[PDB]
Amino acid sequence: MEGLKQLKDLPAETPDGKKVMLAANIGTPKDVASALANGAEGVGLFRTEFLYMDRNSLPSEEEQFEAYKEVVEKMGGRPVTIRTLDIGGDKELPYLDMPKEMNPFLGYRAIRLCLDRPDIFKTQLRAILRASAYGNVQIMYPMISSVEEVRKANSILEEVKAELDREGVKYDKEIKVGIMVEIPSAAVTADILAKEVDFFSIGTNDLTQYTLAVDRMNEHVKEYYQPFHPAILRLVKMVIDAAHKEGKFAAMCGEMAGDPLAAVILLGLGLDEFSMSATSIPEIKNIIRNVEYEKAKEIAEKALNMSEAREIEKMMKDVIKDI
Amino acid sequence: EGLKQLKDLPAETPDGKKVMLAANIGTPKDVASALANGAEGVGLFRTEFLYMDRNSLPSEEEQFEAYKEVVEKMGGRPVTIRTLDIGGDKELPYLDMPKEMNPFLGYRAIRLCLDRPDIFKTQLRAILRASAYGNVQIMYPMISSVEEVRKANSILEEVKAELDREGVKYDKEIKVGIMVEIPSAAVTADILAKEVDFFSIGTNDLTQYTLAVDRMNEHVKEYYQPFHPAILRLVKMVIDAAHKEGKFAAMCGEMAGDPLAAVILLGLGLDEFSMSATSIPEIKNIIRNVEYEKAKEIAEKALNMSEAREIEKMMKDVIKDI
Repeated sequence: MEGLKQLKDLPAETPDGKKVMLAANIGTPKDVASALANGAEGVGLFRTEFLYMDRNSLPSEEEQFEAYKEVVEKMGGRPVTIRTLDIGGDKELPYLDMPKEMNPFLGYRAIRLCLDRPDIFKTQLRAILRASAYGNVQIMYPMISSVEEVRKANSILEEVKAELDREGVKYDKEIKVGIMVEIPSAAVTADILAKEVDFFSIGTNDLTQYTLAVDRMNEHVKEYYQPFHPAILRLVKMVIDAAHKEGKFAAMCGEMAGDPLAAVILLGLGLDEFSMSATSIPEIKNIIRNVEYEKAKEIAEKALNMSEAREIEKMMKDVIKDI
Repeated sequence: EGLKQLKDLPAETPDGKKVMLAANIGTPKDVASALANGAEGVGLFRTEFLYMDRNSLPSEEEQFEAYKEVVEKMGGRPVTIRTLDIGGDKELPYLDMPKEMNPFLGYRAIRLCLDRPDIFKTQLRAILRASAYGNVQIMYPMISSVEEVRKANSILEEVKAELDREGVKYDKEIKVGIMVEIPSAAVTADILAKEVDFFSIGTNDLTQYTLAVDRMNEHVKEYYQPFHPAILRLVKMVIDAAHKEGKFAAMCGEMAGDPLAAVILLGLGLDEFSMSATSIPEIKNIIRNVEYEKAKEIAEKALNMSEAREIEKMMKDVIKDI
């Protein structure tokens, strides 16, 4: 159990040899310095909303390319998982002419908006592909409910690769493309999805809201938001096993991956990559390095055996005290 | 074969598997059509009519008379009454519901009831009293967890006790179950099964929540896909879990009245299909013309597919074969 300075370049590896990747969640190129300072082994989630927010026009391909390239370069070969536009009309960005909706979190947002406006989508995919020439880039589509949507998005991505091929512009021909798991059907169908994605990243904040049908930002029902509800851990297990079966990796970029309480459970379920606010890295690292993977599997099994979030919460608190 | 003939015939497969066909009603007036169509019960008595287009809450007495009416007219057939199932998207001046960004994921239905137990008790007292007059079940909507079921029952039990102290009769064996619509309820159906008398699958809302789509939103209505394999897998999870505990599984979502789904639902072992009255004969006709042994094979096939469009194409074929 050690200090930050010492932990920085030590691996997140249990005493019995299981290693996991601890990576950072960022929302602007400026977040990279902190990320490296805490020993981030990649970016598990580069949110790209910053390029569309606080302005009255679409970000140009050039502008996005520069921001993506910056991060990719600075991470020095470490994987950078760029999530495509994941914005809905709940965010007032007038130039996007979003429709006024009763339930925006259930509406025309993210991948749905991108599929309906392939022009916007193409511009972003071209910037990401161009940036992949300079480092280790993965693409993550959000808001995916079905393998049919992944097919539609990849057909647009293939269209963009071919323009780039025509133009003599370089990109990583082997670029990895996965999806964020947040719509419940994506976890319920991960076996079907796992055949056509390169990885999954579990957006647990969003998955919890959809699965428990709760808007966590609604003050009148915030208590219904319970990430430790057994349904959430069951969906996570489903997603991880399904990735693994097809030989693909499972990451988690939801808040839960940076929560000390969840660490041993995640480790035991076999999560491959934990992605989180950079300052959380050392804390989860200390946990993984001090808990045997065999014992973590056992803890995850016990947690999976429980019927109530609060019992799971209480047990994890005990596990973390025991150290 | 024709409607007249079908009315009194059971929805039983040629190989002997009987299921229950029931009606969804929205107001006591709906009972006539239900019976005219051979309804064997009411699988969903929506109670929103009692709260809408008015200036204050419906009294226990107004509710009890409406519940009593349907319960009596159903002559012994089970009437499943769903407790208040709405939120602030509604026209409910008198409640001062909060403005909400996503009301469908908000302060509605059981959550309103738990926070307003004054409202919940009035309705549960009316239902319990109506239960002395016939065959009544209680269904709580918008359940995400077994803890919520316990909270609701705790209130039910305190009303039962008020009624006891007051000398008022109610069915002491009244069955209480839940509508399965929030995905976590299907995913944890095994846990819930130990604490509910039955499950009724609300496929319309289950589909919207599972696919994260508001089907009333024109801009994304194409994302609403009741035949996505996730929906079928969740329906199976629920039926299987109920049955392992010796409990029954009903379906009151639109899918239950859909001819394309009938054979799948049948082969999945669904026990009760509840639907708009006029849809009853059409489903009965299908159930009466397909062997359950065949239906199980067909449900297996559908469960092994990967795309809604393919399941739908297959079910169109099945329906033609007749």
